[PDB]
Amino acid sequence: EEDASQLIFPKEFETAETLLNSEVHMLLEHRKQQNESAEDEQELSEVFMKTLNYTARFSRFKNRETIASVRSLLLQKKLHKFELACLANLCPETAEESKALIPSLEGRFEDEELQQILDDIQTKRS
Amino acid sequence: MFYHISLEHEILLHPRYFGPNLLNTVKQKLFTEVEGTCTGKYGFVIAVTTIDNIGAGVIQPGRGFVLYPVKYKAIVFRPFKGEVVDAVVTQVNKVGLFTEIGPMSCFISRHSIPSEMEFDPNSNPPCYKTMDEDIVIQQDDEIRLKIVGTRVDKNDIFAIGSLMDDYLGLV
Amino acid sequence: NEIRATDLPERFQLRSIPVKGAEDDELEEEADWIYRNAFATPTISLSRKGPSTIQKIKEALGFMRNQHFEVPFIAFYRKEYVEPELHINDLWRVWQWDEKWTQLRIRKENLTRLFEKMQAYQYEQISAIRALDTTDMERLKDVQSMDELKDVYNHFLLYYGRDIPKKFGLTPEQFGENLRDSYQRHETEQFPAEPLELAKDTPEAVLEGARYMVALQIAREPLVRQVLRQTFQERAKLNITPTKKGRKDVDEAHYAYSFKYLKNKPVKELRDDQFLKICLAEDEGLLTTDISIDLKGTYFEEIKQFYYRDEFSHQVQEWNRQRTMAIERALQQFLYVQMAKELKNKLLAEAKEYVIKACSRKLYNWLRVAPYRPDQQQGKGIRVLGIAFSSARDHPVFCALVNGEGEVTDFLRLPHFTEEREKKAQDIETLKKFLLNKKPHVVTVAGENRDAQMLIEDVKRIVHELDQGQQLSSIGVELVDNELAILYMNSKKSEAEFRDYPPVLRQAVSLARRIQDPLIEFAQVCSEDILCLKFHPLQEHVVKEELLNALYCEFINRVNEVGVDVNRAIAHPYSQALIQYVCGLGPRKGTHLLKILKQNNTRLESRTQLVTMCHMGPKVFMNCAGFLKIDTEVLDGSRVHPETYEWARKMAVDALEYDESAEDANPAGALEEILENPERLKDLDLDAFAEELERQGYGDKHITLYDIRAELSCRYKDLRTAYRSPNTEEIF
RNA sequence: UGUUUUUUUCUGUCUCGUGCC
Repeated sequence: EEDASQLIFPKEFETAETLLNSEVHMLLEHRKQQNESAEDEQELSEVFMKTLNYTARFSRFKNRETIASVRSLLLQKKLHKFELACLANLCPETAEESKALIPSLEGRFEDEELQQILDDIQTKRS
Repeated sequence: MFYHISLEHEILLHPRYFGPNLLNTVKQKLFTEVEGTCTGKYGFVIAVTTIDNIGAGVIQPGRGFVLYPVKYKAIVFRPFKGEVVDAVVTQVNKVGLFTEIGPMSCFISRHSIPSEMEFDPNSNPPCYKTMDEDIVIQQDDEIRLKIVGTRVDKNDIFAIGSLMDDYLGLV
Repeated sequence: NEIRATDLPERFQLRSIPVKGAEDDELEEEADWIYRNAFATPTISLSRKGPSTIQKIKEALGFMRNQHFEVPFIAFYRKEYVEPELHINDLWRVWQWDEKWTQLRIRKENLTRLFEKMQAYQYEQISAIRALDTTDMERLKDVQSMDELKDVYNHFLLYYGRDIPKKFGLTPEQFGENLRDSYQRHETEQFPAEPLELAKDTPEAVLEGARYMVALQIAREPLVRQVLRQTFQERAKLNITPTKKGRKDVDEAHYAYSFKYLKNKPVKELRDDQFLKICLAEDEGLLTTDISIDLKGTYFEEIKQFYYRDEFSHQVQEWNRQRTMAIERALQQFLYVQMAKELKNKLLAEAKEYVIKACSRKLYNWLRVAPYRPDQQQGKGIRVLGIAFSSARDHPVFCALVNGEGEVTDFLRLPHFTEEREKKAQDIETLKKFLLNKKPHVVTVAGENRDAQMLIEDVKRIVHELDQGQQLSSIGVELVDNELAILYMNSKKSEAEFRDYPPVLRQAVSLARRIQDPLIEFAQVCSEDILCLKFHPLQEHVVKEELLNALYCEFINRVNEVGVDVNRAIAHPYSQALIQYVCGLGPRKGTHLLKILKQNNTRLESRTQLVTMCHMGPKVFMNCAGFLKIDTEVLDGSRVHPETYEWARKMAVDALEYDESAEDANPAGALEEILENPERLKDLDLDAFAEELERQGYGDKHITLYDIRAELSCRYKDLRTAYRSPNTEEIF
């Protein structure tokens, strides 16, 4: 029954806080920077390294202010939290591609209304 | 898909750890307990960012071990069905494709792949192309997919991908 | 059915997998590809010369495509068409070159078709920085350039767009030409405009918009890849230096840890010396590796001047600055990383080649069949007394006395040993009783330490002093290293021969077999069995597929040179299953022939047994004519095939000066007298034989005349080495 | 130029009578 396409999740996960690829990338980078110092400390595991090299290959923007701006310009809408992560991470070119990938956008909003958002997201990319 | 939620956990601390570094020892024990593990309820945990507070240690009767129900603010990665993410292809085999969604590796079979994407066993690098050889997909490429299923192999998550929907390839 | 009852032999079909045969026009292309890709970095096949080697490779490929020729079949049967014994790796190298040429041709054709389709699509779209379908022809023609061609094709796909519905700086071609020639023929955009004006005509408001496009164009350009390709791969002084953690972790075990400050190692040390490449790969795996040419700082400076404007007055200065920025962006994108990746790939290929060469050398050294028969040739063969003791410390030591016909006659144990702290007579008495029990022909003792060597020496002394070798004479116990017998004892053949026996008996049987017929043991093992023996530590780093292929080719060549006994693989299990490494007789074909022989009860009547009984096809018989041998026609058990039987008979008659009347079996003087010993060699002239072959036969017999004479004079010649007695260092 | 050993918590039934603090 758990299918994110139809916007259903368990009660515990419904009150969660969405994270973007750049956000988690910078959080892990800062954690690595803190952990590398302060000698006599248990070094990072393979999980941390794999997550780092996985999120580093999808960092659409390095500046934290870019993350703040893209989340601020998106939260003003009426979309759910789940729609804040996938759409801001994939960064589709045209509204048709976004509507095809995410079935929730089908009929939820107009075509130009989503195309302008996608163009803004593309321009915000570094 | 990564999230930032508030979790709770309790750890017993042996009385040998009492002293001026009690809180530091509790934090160190917490760090090396709830990083990298996985559960069927919240999913796979990446790491811990910060700790909210330290509970009141209730010393057990007849035992020097004392438990601290600490509540930590850590991140978690619990992908669901139907989500679309961008991963990287690790290996190409005739049985199927191999990818790596962060702390996960999914897998797509040839049946999911359309018939246009044939095999290239003659070439040294295992790769799939079309008749015109215009589009090329190989390893170390940011190829998208759709999570159509989930599985937890005793705190080892392993989902399954799919390549039926349009606009799934090079961006 | 396709493997056993196929028109072409199994080896020929397996060799030309990607390229199913060679056409008349494709033979020249395959030969040219093989010659070009024969020895680029190291010197290989420089023996055969350049043009002579290319012609020989082309002739071998043509023979393989037409007559279903194989590696040994074309190396021996086609000694004239190929290098006449130039090197052992003649047929296999020719087959590999032909396969590579066919694959390159197929890739070029596919690239040309894709380029034509893209050009047609662009013409249809834009015909109703442009998109021209002119690079498709260049990509199709670029057959030799595999990596460069692929890079150029990928760059074209990324530049034109790759979409399938159903003025900024110098041009890319001009910049590539200026970089390749080393002189900047074309400068940057010599216009009064600057990056301020160019960043307003995209919607970014930043001056780096054109830099990304310039970098993408430069990286996705075949000319740039060609210019950079071989610049650092040809020479790269890789400086080996351990890091902070590598110095202690390696402990001078790898290439990146042996020399603390031993740097400037050029391409020769890594390519030619596969050990250095293996060490660098091992060190670069977990801890760290020191692989840096350190020659760019001066290779990247010269390119900076090219493609940039010379004047500096705003327009000229702006153009020069923009060109420099674009060049820097392109270098950062696919300039340093591409060169580093190419160098790493070249180093890995060199290490793999070195590992394969070491494995092939080890296989050639250890695969030559050099048994120790009676007199170093009563009864056929000698009775090998395989003595494989466990400890020689009051424990039962296996001692089997196997015969010389690939079978174990008997065995026994010797629990008594010098057990007892002070017992110098029990071991001697046990050895004397064991020697008197049977009548062996030779002693094959093993060894593990000083105690084992002392026990073997004591046993040999007891045998020689009391004449325990044969009960009527002293027999010298030949030392045998416990290397092949131990592995063969616990093999499938050892288990099948004896199931309810201790491992000592199996080890003794394996040691006896290894000193009586190494070829039989090598052919009767899975090749799994061959991979058990390590050829060198550097082979592990390289791909094991190349080593396995080299070992299989060496085994096939050895089997073809030594021949195969048809009667030996009919009833004797020890000498059975030896039709898997034959020239043209693959494993499936050999298994089918063995099954047919077992069912129908057909023996090795002659060389035409598989052609007359309907067991083997005409192509299989022709390709495997020089490898199948029988016990009894006269020229059946030799390299003389049916085609050369008449020529061999005529040559024997001429040498013996006997009458000529249908000489196949009836006249025995020219056959039997010639086989017994050399009767007359001056009678048979090389020029006359060659003229006779050319006039009647459709082939020159200048090179095959010696082989035919040797086959007529000596049948079933063995290509294995002689018996190698253990040395001091070798024994240790 | 040599020196012979390694296995371990078992476990018992239901009923009646007598004596003692």
